[PDB]
Amino acid sequence: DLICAQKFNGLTVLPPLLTDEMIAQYTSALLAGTITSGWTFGAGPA
Amino acid sequence: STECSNLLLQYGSFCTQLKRALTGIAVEQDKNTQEVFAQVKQIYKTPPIK
Amino acid sequence: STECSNLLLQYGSFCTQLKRALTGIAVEQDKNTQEVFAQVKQIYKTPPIKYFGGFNFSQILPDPSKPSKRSPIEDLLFNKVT
Amino acid sequence: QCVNLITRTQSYTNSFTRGVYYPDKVFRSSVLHSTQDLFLPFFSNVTWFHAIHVSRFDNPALPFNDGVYFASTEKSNIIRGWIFGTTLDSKTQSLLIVNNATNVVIKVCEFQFCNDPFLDVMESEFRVYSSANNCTFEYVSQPFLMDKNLREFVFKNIDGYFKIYSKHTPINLERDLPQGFSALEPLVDLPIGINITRFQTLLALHRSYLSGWTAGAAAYYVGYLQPRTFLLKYNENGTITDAVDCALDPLSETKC
Amino acid sequence: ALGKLQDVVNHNAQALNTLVKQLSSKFGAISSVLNDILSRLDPPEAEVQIDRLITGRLQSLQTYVTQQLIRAAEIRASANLAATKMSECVLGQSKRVDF
Amino acid sequence: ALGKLQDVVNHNAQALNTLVKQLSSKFGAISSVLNDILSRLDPPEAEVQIDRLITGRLQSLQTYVTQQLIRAAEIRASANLAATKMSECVLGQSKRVDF
Amino acid sequence: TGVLTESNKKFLPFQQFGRDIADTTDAVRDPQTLEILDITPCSFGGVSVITPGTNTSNQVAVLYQGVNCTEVNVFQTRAGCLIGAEYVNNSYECDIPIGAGICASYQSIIAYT
Amino acid sequence: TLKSFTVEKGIYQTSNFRVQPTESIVRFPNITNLCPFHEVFNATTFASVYAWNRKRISNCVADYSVIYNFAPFFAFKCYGVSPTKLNDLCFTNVYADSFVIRGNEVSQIAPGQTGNIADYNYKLPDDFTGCVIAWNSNKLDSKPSGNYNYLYRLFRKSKLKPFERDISTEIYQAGNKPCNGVAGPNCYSPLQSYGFRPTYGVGHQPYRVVVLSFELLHAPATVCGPKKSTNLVKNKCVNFNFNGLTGTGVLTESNKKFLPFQQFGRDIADTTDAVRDPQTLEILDITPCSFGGVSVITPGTNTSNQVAVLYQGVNCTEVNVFQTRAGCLIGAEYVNNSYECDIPIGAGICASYQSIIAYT
Ligand SMILES: *[C@@H]1O[C@H](CO)[C@@H](O[C@@H]2O[C@H](CO)[C@@H](O)[C@H](O)[C@H]2NC(C)=O)[C@H](O)[C@H]1NC(C)=O
Ligand SMILES: *[C@@H]1O[C@H](CO)[C@@H](O[C@@H]2O[C@H](CO)[C@@H](O)[C@H](O)[C@H]2NC(C)=O)[C@H](O)[C@H]1NC(C)=O
Ligand SMILES: *[C@@H]1O[C@H](CO)[C@@H](O)[C@H](O)[C@H]1NC(C)=O
Ligand SMILES: *[C@@H]1O[C@H](CO)[C@@H](O)[C@H](O)[C@H]1NC(C)=O
Ligand SMILES: *[C@@H]1O[C@H](CO)[C@@H](O)[C@H](O)[C@H]1NC(C)=O
Ligand SMILES: *[C@@H]1O[C@H](CO)[C@@H](O)[C@H](O)[C@H]1NC(C)=O
Ligand SMILES: *[C@@H]1O[C@H](CO)[C@@H](O)[C@H](O)[C@H]1NC(C)=O
Ligand SMILES: *[C@@H]1O[C@H](CO)[C@@H](O)[C@H](O)[C@H]1NC(C)=O
Ligand SMILES: *[C@@H]1O[C@H](CO)[C@@H](O)[C@H](O)[C@H]1NC(C)=O
Repeated sequence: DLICAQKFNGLTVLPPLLTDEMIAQYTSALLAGTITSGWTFGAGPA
Repeated sequence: STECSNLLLQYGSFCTQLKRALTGIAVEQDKNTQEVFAQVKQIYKTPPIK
Repeated sequence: STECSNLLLQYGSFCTQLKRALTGIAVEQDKNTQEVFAQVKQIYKTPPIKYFGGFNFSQILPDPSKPSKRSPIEDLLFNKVT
Repeated sequence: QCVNLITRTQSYTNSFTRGVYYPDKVFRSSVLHSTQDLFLPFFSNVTWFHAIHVSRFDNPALPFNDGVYFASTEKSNIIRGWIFGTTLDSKTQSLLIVNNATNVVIKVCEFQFCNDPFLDVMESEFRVYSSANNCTFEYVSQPFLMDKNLREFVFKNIDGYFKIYSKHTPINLERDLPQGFSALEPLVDLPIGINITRFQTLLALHRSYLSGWTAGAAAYYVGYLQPRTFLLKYNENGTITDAVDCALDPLSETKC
Repeated sequence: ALGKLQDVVNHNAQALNTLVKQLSSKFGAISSVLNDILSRLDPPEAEVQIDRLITGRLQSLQTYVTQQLIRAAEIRASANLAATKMSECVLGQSKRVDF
Repeated sequence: ALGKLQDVVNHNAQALNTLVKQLSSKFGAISSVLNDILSRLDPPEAEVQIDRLITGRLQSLQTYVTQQLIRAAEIRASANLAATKMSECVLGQSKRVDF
Repeated sequence: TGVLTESNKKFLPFQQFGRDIADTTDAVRDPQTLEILDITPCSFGGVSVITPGTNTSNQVAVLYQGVNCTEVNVFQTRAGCLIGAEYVNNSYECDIPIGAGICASYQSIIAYT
Repeated sequence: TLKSFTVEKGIYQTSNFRVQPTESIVRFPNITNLCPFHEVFNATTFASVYAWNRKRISNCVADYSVIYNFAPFFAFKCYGVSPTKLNDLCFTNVYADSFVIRGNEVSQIAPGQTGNIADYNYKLPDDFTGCVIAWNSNKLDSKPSGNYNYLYRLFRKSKLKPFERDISTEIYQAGNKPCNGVAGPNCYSPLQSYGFRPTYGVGHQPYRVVVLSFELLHAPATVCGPKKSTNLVKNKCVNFNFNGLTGTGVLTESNKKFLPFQQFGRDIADTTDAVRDPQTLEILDITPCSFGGVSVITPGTNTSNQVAVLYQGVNCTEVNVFQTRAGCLIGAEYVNNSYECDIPIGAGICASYQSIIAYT
């Protein structure tokens, strides 16, 4: 009921632009780059 | 309350200031996420045989 | 208005606090510029023959033609910020 | 001598961006000023009236609402003024504005108005009203119907004062309500203090001398003002050259 | 283990909760409800009571926005540090001790 | 391209404009002009009206100083970063990734 | 002012009103008939306008933040109801951020993941 | 300023220099007509509260001092303006509203008041400015058998608007049954007369109420006080009074093409850029007088007691004089020789003690 009470008085929580799935996908991309390519992918081509 | 809004209008651009500040914080949070996580422009994938 | 100032005196050292805070910000800005740019105590100058083994630095070195003594890139930067 | 001579037909057109006036008497130059006032909304429904007299009562009295935008493409001699009031008889006060070639007479009395009032041309007001008693206001000044030419007026009745705004435009080979901006300028503020709920336009008719009056036509546009917030652009010389209606569409709301 | 993120969530929720609690403060007026003031008081005194409520609520909202700005600055500094760690620890090998 | 620097100029000018614009706010008083209040009212009630104007303008000025302090902290952090880049990228070669 | 929905809350016989954690009324007992109603205030939303430059076009889209589409080219997003943009299954870079992974661009105005 | 007897080396902001105005100029309309307050306040008969009399006052110069000089006005209460300052102001929208009410109803002639005559007879707006005058009229508006000439609207369907008069003598329906214009059970006439008798004590005696209504500065003014117009002076810091508008500034010629209706000129921030005068229809551009901050550049009091002053953002011709971009520096001698910065002045200029020198 905390969220509803805050919402009723004009306070709104805007959703984050990047969802949890997309942030997880970014971490997955960083892990794949660091595992298969080492540090090369951060400085140019993987 | 319409009367309250009419009285509130006498105070000027306080409401505009507060909306602008919160909007700046709101865009800043998304910018923070882009800075930390969106550091690669290629979505790399692991090989199937891990 | 003198009457307004007389009534303003009842609120105390709010005016002094605001002036002190703004003064701190004002000196801080000069300190920021000193910290970023004044990191060398010798004003080095480039040799008159600008040959560096094929490397061209005309766009970043100061332009003698301009009265402002700025580089072409710096001149562009100053024009583009208003 | 009240005679019914005018028949009136009506169509509906678009206001476009007509009807902007100077909201106050303050010079503002090269600024964007947002004001909330009684304005004619952009692209609002405006009634086009054609009044024809050929040589029964078919010229009803229009409501006033919160203020009236008036426009005409006719010459200065056909439309000669207006009538404002509630009951339009001797029991309540009424405002009669009559223009002629030399000056304008604005007069608030207890007129017993005719059902189809018109000034007939010397000029006689015996066909406008039958009696005028207990007259409480008179104001004579230079006329605002002078000499293709679009004539725009804004009438407001706010807190005792009848405010009249006017603009003239050299229109040509375009629909009578043209595009672009022509801000109306404050012409007179009259301390009237009467109740106005209905209004009617005055036309001039010529005697025939041969079907007692010469056949004629007059076309005019009537729109109604609404409480609206506008954002006006004041240019280098203080002229309102552009405006956005803050509540017309989301794009203009974003601009506002 | 995950106290830092939980603290961030807790502080944000607590600030919102406090801001809602501020609506139930009279601030030196007869009532904290605008409807009660409108229904029980004529406009001369109603303007004064709503003025007291407006100034108190506006001060509360300004306080909340200021706290949010300071916390946003702190989180921005933490995010800049996190981006620096992502660049220097994940995308490369760092010779900085304890970074 | 030069959006960051222009943004700083934009914020500062806008803040000053807001601070100037707040002078046209009645703040619950009869007028926003002090000369009118003095020319129109007796000192017992003019003192009240001037008090309302003083508290509103003082609150506006404190708000402006607070946001100036927060922006000063943000610009100071950016300047410290710029000094670090000048020391490590210009005056030497850096092995920090993406710095 | 609010909607009065059916309530599953079992009041004790002496209680008349009901309150939230944040001390806001969330329930009420009807005086005429002893029944419990969940007072829920009417829907509100933050109207946001999505537009490209006026130099390019004058078409706009409206996002009602937090509002389901049934309570207001209508698309439902987690951010709210987006009216005036057509969802495209193609994925592009973000041009105008909408939220929850949705971004908008002008090509008409399209919304995409 | 520093609250210490020892001042360390540096530059300190101390005060603000501002050039003071030299003389006060009052500009008022030349037209002088004695204002007819005698007609309104000394009338033998006043109107009833339902049909209250409104008289417009315009195009006159009003001397309110005589209102005080002769005055049976038991109540003289002003809402938006001081009584003694009325002679110093210019007004438009002046209206005198005269009516007769009860002794106890004088509290209801106020903004926001709850009453019978407040709702159905005479309504005041919430933002009303002006003065309410109330005085006992037992000697003139009372008769021993009962003076019933004054009537009030007891019944009406809805409350009135501000400054609206209702004189319609139609019946009111007070019950479920329609009345159809005929009196009878639960059908009463709206207008009832007051039973004014001299035998009653104060509080029920007939009271004559006159409401003076004004508007403040939102239109060109036509009613002014007895203040005399002074001549206009150009290019000097003066404290001017244009139609009740007081300001301190320099009045200069303007090249702004004002429209004929326009008087006031406003800049981007609504600051009054220019003004037009009623007596002479000419546009005077208004510019605030020269001012700036004063900074005291001083070495330590341990070293010396010499000081230099910097007027920030002020050219040297409006106050060892050196002109810098920071402002005008008084007390330091510019030296071509370049040294390190000791006391920062600004724009590349620094000051030091060697006398106090200023250098790049
Ligand atoms: C270094 O670069 C500059 C500019 O990039 C070169 O200057 C150009 O010279 C050519 C031929 O002389 C002209 O057509 C261009 O207009 C010049 N550009 C500018 C911006 O002036 C210069 O030739 C290069 N080489 C050296 C040795 O300075
Ligand atoms: C135009 O209107 C003016 C004003 O009503 C007329 O001038 C008046 O004429 C009457 C004659 O009936 C005189 O008694 C007034 O003294 C005049 N007043 C003014 C201000 O001049 C004028 O006659 C009208 N002209 C026409 C052609 O109708
Ligand atoms: C204008 O009003 C008439 C009737 O009042 C209506 O039939 C017509 O559709 C309206 N015009 C527009 C453009 O909506
Ligand atoms: C209005 O006229 C009628 C008849 O001419 C008269 O009885 C009445 O008193 C008049 N009223 C005013 C206010 O002049
Ligand atoms: C104005 O006149 C109309 C028509 O008789 C009437 O219904 C209305 O109440 C009047 N307005 C006021 C404020 O008296
Ligand atoms: C404004 O006035 C100047 C000077 O009379 C004139 O040259 C110019 O055409 C006018 N209009 C605009 C839009 O600048
Ligand atoms: C009140 O009246 C309603 C309607 O007749 C009825 O249902 C109810 O039982 C009554 N009593 C109480 C205690 O509500
Ligand atoms: C007021 O009227 C009385 C008669 O009632 C008269 O004697 C007196 O001279 C008048 N005074 C003024 C100032 O008109
Ligand atoms: C008096 O003022 C009027 C404007 O109200 C002006 O037209 C007139 O010229 C002035 N008289 C003199 C003698 O200047």
